[PDB]
Amino acid sequence: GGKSTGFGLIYDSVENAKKYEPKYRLIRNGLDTKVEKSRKQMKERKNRAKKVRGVKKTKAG
Amino acid sequence: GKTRGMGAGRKLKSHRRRQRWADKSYKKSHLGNEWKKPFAGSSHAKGIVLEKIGIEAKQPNSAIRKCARVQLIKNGKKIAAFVPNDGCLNYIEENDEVLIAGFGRKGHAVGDIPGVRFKVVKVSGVSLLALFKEKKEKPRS
Amino acid sequence: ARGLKKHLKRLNAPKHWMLDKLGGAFAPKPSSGPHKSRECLPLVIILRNRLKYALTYREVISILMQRQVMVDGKVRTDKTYPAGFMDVVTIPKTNESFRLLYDTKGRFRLHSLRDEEAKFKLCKVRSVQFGQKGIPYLNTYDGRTIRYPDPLIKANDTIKLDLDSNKIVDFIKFDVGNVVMVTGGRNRGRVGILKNREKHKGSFETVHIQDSQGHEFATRLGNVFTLGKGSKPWVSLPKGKGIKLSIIEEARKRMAAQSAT
Amino acid sequence: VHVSFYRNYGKTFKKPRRPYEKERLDAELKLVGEYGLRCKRELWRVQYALSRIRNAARMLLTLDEKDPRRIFEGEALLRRMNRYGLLDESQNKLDYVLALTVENFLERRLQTLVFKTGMAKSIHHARVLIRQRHIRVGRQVVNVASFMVRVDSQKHIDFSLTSPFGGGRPGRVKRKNQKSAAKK
Amino acid sequence: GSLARAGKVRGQTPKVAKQDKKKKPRGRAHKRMQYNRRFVTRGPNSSE
RNA sequence: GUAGGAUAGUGGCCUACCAUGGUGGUGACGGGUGACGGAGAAUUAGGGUUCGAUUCCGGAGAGGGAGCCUGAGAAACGGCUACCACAUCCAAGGAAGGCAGCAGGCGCGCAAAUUACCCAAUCCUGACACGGGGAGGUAGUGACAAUAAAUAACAAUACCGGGAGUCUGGUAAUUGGAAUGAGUACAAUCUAAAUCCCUUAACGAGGAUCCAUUGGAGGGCAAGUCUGGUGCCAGCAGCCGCGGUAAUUCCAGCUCCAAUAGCGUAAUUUAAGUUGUUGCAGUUAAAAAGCUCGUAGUUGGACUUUG
Ligand SMILES: [K+]
Ligand SMILES: [K+]
Ligand SMILES: [K+]
Ligand SMILES: [K+]
Ligand SMILES: [K+]
Ligand SMILES: [K+]
Ligand SMILES: [K+]
Ligand SMILES: [K+]
Ligand SMILES: [Mg+2]
Ligand SMILES: [Mg+2]
Ligand SMILES: [Mg+2]
Ligand SMILES: [Mg+2]
Ligand SMILES: [Mg+2]
Ligand SMILES: [Mg+2]
Ligand SMILES: [Mg+2]
Ligand SMILES: [Mg+2]
Ligand SMILES: [Mg+2]
Ligand SMILES: [Mg+2]
Ligand SMILES: [Mg+2]
Ligand SMILES: [Mg+2]
Ligand SMILES: [Mg+2]
Ligand SMILES: [Mg+2]
Ligand SMILES: [Mg+2]
Ligand SMILES: [Mg+2]
Ligand SMILES: [Mg+2]
Ligand SMILES: [Mg+2]
Ligand SMILES: [Mg+2]
Ligand SMILES: [Mg+2]
Ligand SMILES: [Mg+2]
Ligand SMILES: [Mg+2]
Ligand SMILES: [Mg+2]
Ligand SMILES: [Mg+2]
Ligand SMILES: [Mg+2]
Ligand SMILES: [Mg+2]
Ligand SMILES: [Mg+2]
Ligand SMILES: [Mg+2]
Repeated sequence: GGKSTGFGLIYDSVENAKKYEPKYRLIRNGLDTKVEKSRKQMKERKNRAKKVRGVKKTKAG
Repeated sequence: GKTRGMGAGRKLKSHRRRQRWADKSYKKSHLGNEWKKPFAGSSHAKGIVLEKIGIEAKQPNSAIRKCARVQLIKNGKKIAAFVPNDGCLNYIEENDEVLIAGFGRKGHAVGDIPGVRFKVVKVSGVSLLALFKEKKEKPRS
Repeated sequence: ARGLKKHLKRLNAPKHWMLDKLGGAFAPKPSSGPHKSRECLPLVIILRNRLKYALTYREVISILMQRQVMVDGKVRTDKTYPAGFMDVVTIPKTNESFRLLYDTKGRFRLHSLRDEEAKFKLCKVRSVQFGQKGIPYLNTYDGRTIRYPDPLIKANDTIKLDLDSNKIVDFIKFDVGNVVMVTGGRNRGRVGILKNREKHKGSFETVHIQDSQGHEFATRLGNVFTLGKGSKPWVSLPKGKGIKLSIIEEARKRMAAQSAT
Repeated sequence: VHVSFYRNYGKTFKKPRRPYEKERLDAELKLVGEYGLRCKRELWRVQYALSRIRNAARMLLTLDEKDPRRIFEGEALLRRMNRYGLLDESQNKLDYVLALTVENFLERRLQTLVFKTGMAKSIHHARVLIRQRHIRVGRQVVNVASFMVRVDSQKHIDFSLTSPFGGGRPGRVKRKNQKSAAKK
Repeated sequence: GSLARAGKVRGQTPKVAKQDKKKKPRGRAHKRMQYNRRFVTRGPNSSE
């Protein structure tokens, strides 16, 4: 105890930060929101969607 | 005496190759007859207890060594497995699954027990040591 | 395999990259380019591992995709671009310009250059032959092809190339008495004077190089790169100047440094 | 492939070849009790480390004294021993390395130095103090009794700032007792 | 041979419960007393 | 060998014709392998012995063969075609199949984990700064293996020794105040998000039940000629042996010993100079062919320029 070490980044402006900073570090500072998603569900939708042709791909439940 | 020539490399190498077979330990491993053993090169083996038998102790001792004929599941060979400790034969029933192991002398008979080279480690998936010390009980009844 | 390998396992990467073995399962696979994959330094290593401008693989892409890095006077956006010996790397925003030169321990060093010196580079001539229509041309070991070269230029010579006019300004004939640097093998990064050339018909040619301190070492002709005519190189060298010190001598310097520093 | 598979690890001790040698048992127990070791493993690893150091010295001594490897690695080995206090500036020869013993290494332990510097009443008392976060080597708190102290660090051994014995607040036993007394 | 006598003696032996006593120290403490009882103060288990 | 054909190209690679060659005790050919090769691994005074399925490199395969399209690159199998072997669906007219990818299931066995989260790191790929990645990482299971390291410390009494006396040292579920993490938990930190660790408020030890185990106590080999039971029975015992009514060896209690968060039991190295090249033996212990010739093999006197 009694001492800690870390890494810091100072950006010239918030606009520059949103361009180069990774998304997860922007959510920590509150500069961006978190989109909740399931990777496994996305994969299953992808495989179901490629069995249909045309505009019906999106409507495939 | 020994061949000493600087150019006698082949003869020395070939001579040793032939003579290693005279060593019993070397020939036992390189013959390939180990795979014909009931364990077929395995440390342990499971089997089914065919019957509970007693074997007369070899002289000058006098006792009835409690053993059990076991048929190995993987190859169907029948062996005699000694049951150690006092009163552990009561924990073994016929047509029961028992884990077998060597007797400690690498396929050689041990002690005064004649022609026995295996011992029972588990019965019905439970070690005889646990049953002997009342740590566990057989899964039945 | 049924074709070309696109991955480089980290332990299989060149040792002079100095990549930590536990940093990951993969290393940057050098892209095809002027220099061989085993004798280059990908821009990702330079920007992230050497200069520390980028902290991650992703940040290197951002820097290059902004067109902020130039190699040999041209913007390069390929992360695994094979930058090699004598290449000039320029970063206009930082006003920095480096030349890739081997240090005395055989590893690429980013030697800072002045603005005036960053307008040219040295190339080793591979061969000279007639092309289509009987037009003579020469190709170098950095993938460059120059048409209508000076007739005096021959194989293994060094040519001074201007990155602006893209023309041969001057050349050095390969001969005993010139200052050369070793670009491969055990003696990589060492600078000395070419003292002898031993030719063996049908076999590799051996060249004996004597250091400024009298140390003599040999190597193959393919690992030699002439730097200047006589004893003065035409390019700026790092602090070591190609002088390889013994481990005992290096340890002696370290001990003295602690006493003073 | 897993990157963790490339992490190295090795063994730090070897068990005796003869397990029930009465003379060895007597000698080992004397060292264990003298230095308050946990078990024979702690003594065996020190012997293992000592064997490695002696083995390196023997190989160097077998080479010519003008061999560059003899000169370079020989100096490094001597420097390493000096930095831990095992050797003295007057013993700058590889032959004196072969004369090292287990007691020399056990005397450089943090447990031994804590006791022999007056900070602890007994060798066993020093063991408890170290593992209880009461000792520091310089600025860093050390809770390992096997920590091998260096000569440059021996004079910086002191109680930790957070410990009750080094300016910190009293432990929970005294604080609870003080609370009980106040309630009365 | 007859298998009816298996477990004879073990069943005949009268049961005697173990006597609970204060435990000995563990680890370093155990070696401390072992060191005092052999260097600081007939075999170890002689029937004196 | 010559001339062609085919191939990205060399070549009996293939065709026609011609010649009779090619390999072999310096082991060809054939057989065995519970044989992928190597970098390496274990053990090693030295030499050596054994192992190497597995994360790096090379090769090979995708149930068994064969054939082939596309393409710069495939004789591809998370591409196609056929046969064979298995097997799914069917409205019985057909149709669709390849986990030695990840997880998971069955079977086989002495023998081996979650049908989890994520592209944040490493890097790869596409039209692409942005998409995707069971490659890879993270966590779960995990006593394969490895590292550090608790389970008490101190003082005063009583008791017991050593250097009448008094200093030091050792015991007690005695009596005292101190120390502390296992645990628990605000918080912060950690992380892609969580979790663990590290840090830290509060809480958290007296039979400090916050209870250390696994094998032993005739010899080898550290430790009992203790007590009860059994009586050549039951059992022990790697080897030598113990047990037949007074058991140091069995079954128990007590005590003691070894290692100790580990320990016991069931291929291979060491020990083995019991495979001996270093370095063993052959009068009688196992071992000179009944005798001689003899090719290959192996081994062969001295002498040439010193001072
Ligand atoms: K031999
Ligand atoms: K290939
Ligand atoms: K061809
Ligand atoms: K031909
Ligand atoms: K293509
Ligand atoms: K990624
Ligand atoms: K990308
Ligand atoms: K010898
Ligand atoms: Mg002779
Ligand atoms: Mg592949
Ligand atoms: Mg050539
Ligand atoms: Mg032809
Ligand atoms: Mg023909
Ligand atoms: Mg092999
Ligand atoms: Mg095989
Ligand atoms: Mg392998
Ligand atoms: Mg196999
Ligand atoms: Mg595997
Ligand atoms: Mg591979
Ligand atoms: Mg294939
Ligand atoms: Mg299959
Ligand atoms: Mg195929
Ligand atoms: Mg598949
Ligand atoms: Mg595939
Ligand atoms: Mg397992
Ligand atoms: Mg406990
Ligand atoms: Mg903790
Ligand atoms: Mg007993
Ligand atoms: Mg004894
Ligand atoms: Mg008795
Ligand atoms: Mg015994
Ligand atoms: Mg033998
Ligand atoms: Mg002999
Ligand atoms: Mg005879
Ligand atoms: Mg005889
Ligand atoms: Mg001669």
